[PDB]
Amino acid sequence: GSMSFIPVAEDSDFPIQNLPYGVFSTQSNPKPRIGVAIGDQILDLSVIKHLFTGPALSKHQHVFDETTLNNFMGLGQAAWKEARASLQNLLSASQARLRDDKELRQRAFTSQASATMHLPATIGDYTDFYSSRQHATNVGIMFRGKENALLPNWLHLPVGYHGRASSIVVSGTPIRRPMGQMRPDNSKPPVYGACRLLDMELEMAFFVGPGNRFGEPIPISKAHEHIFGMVLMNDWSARDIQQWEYVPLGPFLGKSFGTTISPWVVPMDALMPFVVPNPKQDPKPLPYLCHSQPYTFDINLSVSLKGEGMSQAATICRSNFKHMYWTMLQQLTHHSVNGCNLRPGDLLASGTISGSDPESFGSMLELSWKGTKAIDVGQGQTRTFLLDGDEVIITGHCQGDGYRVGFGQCAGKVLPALS
Amino acid sequence: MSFIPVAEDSDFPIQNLPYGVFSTQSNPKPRIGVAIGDQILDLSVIKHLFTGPALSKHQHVFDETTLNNFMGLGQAAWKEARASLQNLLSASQARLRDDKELRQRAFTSQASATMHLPATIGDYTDFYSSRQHATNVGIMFRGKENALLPNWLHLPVGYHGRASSIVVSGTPIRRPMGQMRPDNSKPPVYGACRLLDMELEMAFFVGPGNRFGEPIPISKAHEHIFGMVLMNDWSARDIQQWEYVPLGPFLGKSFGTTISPWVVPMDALMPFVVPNPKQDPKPLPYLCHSQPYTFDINLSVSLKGEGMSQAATICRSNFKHMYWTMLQQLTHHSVNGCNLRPGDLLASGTISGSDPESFGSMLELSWKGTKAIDVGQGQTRTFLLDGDEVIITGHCQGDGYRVGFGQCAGKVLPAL
Ligand SMILES: CP(=O)(O)CC(=O)CC(=O)O
Ligand SMILES: CP(=O)(O)CC(=O)CC(=O)O
Ligand SMILES: [Ca+2]
Ligand SMILES: [Ca+2]
Ligand SMILES: [Mg+2]
Ligand SMILES: [Mg+2]
Ligand code: NI
Repeated sequence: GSMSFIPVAEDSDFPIQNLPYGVFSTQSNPKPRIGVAIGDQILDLSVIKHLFTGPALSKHQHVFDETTLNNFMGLGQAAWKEARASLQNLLSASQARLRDDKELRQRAFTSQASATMHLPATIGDYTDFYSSRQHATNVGIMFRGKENALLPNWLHLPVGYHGRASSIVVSGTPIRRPMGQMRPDNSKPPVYGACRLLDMELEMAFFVGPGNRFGEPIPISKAHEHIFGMVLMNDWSARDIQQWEYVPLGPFLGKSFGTTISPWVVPMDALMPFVVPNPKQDPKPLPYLCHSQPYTFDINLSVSLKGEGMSQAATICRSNFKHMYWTMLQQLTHHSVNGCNLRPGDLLASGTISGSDPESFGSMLELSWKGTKAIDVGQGQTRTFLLDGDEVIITGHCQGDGYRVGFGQCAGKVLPALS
Repeated sequence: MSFIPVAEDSDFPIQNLPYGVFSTQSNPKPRIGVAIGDQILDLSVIKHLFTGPALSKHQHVFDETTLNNFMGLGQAAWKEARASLQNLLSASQARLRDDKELRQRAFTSQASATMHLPATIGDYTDFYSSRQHATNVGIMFRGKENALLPNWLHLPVGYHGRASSIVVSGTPIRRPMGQMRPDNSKPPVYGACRLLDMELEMAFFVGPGNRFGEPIPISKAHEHIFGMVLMNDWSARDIQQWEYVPLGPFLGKSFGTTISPWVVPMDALMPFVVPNPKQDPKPLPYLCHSQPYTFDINLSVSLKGEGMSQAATICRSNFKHMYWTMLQQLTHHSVNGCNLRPGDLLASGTISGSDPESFGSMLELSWKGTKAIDVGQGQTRTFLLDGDEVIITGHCQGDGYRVGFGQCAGKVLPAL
């Protein structure tokens, strides 16, 4: 292992092997600013930005003074690697520079318990993919039947859609049950009212680093240069609103009332120790989507649900990011193949993550099988879809020897509709 | 009228006064201007002339590089700005006319200015609200019996678009590469798209947001409509067709979407308002409004190929060919608590009337590449060729004046 001078519990999400980036403020100082999580502390990068003296960062220390991570994300991998090496040195148990500087160390650290986290970046565009084969198969079985499950394009390209950026909110933001239009009765006109089928969707998402120029694709051999790091995501959805609206132009108001992300962006370099070979694709993708670089990650994901009267949250999903059929390299490559310009801070989400076991299905649409099965949420309590007052928390971790790379929380509680 | 000379057929009389973001050779910083005649009035230079109650403590919005903060101030501020501008340009408040020093810094030629996007667009949405356009697509894709899908007459169908690839008029558009499936018995192929199209639309910018979780009631929707631009939603129909079921248009649209730079304020367009089209069935109460909010705006699309000496007009249409209003679109977009933000762009959908001369895309004008479009000088089109230039224009015709929209132009570059 590796150790910091900051005390780190063995099961901490935030050992020296992680070092995720986030935006926080405190009761002492309301300015949103950039920090790195270590143990139960935050290292304020605006305070220590003069210690980044290397070639990539010496002229660009102002990126650590910003209220968002966009400019640091836009600097690209030489800057990311330099920052990470600098932070691994400065936080090391055996390095005196920061460790023994009592006054600097005093103003550079703050407790995570005292901090308010904010969205880590200003997200210009958010895209949601559909890349978990079991998830898409489950939706197809439910909607179309066993024989017609996957549509003809699914095995040939990473299907995805443009999402709503404005309603991406940081963990802990309450989510109001949406009103909208639904058609519960096919023999009657649609109605207006509160959603009746409110759902969570277990996803992960990555932030884009340097963009590409308008009109210039990113070749798949270079896609890994544009992926900064990852967060957990809950794509909340209103299944009745979605079902009525989505043919033919896609999910819209069924998704755009709220999408939650966790605040700590785990850099790809922290996740590389947990990379595994990519799943075999058959049919083989077209050459522009073909890559040998391993880019599938062993990340254990868990979803809990706690009703408003419960004292214990129930774990309703245990899944893993390694199941996904299309990689992040393929998603990024496909997103830019037409010349579309990805920009720093854009967010590309995986799709709902389901494995083959029903215990690993990533939505309550799947876990309840379209409301036909009860989900056990603890002694004599069941769900099909979300109730008012329910809190959903997504967590994730990679497990090393004596350490984990964890993601903190992606939480939200459902508020009653305005009706 | 104004002390600035305005030619009779100008797009930009004192009745228009659209807002834009421009820069010059002398000053490369993007800044806010208003078009008048063939000049631009620089609002950063004259920001101290906005002395009324809504703007006197908020003059800094005119020093920004984008219109977002002025859009975000809301309608009292917009109305005061317009009245201030009209009084300055008529010389009823004569500071600008007679202060020669200020006047020489305040006005620059449109010809010498470079236009930029008018706002930083946080989210772009494209609707599907022209009935004849949706009907035509339905006929072509599904047959005449199943032209409209069951939801179309009940809600303003739309999808989230790509904000990053919205570009200002004049930007070259590269023909996109991507996946296509020309033969359904064989695997898809990768290559240059073959069915490159233009889509005639208009779009409006959002004013003040709504808070996350708080719908905008239809009664208040008119408070959030800042102003309008022309749009060409370029598309790759063969890429679109293969990708879009079931999650919607994606790479078929996102390689490029062009808007005109001059944002015509809604108060300029109010003289041209007409009754709303009768909706049957009547929409749910959350979508109902009595206020007229349908506009008589004449739209024209020209195409000019390589070698061709003059552009051919391939479409003449009107924004009154819309079934759902902008009020309904804005209200529907926020009914679920989605938070619209200042500078968001909500586009109408492709505009088609009943006359085939008014169909707003080459998918429709060529009827899925089965009919050749006459573009003059012996030449025909189904879809766009490399080197083709498409220019959209629009105007309202008043008595003795016109409110024009400028241009929404782009030329097709060969695939890379
Ligand atoms: C069909 P769906 O609701 O899963 C569409 C998506 O939102 C994509 C996904 O999460 O997998
Ligand atoms: C079917 P389509 O390509 O017209 C979908 C849209 O893009 C909406 C529209 O322009 O009307
Ligand atoms: Ca989703
Ligand atoms: Ca369109
Ligand atoms: Mg959502
Ligand atoms: Mg487009
Ligand atoms: Ni070791």
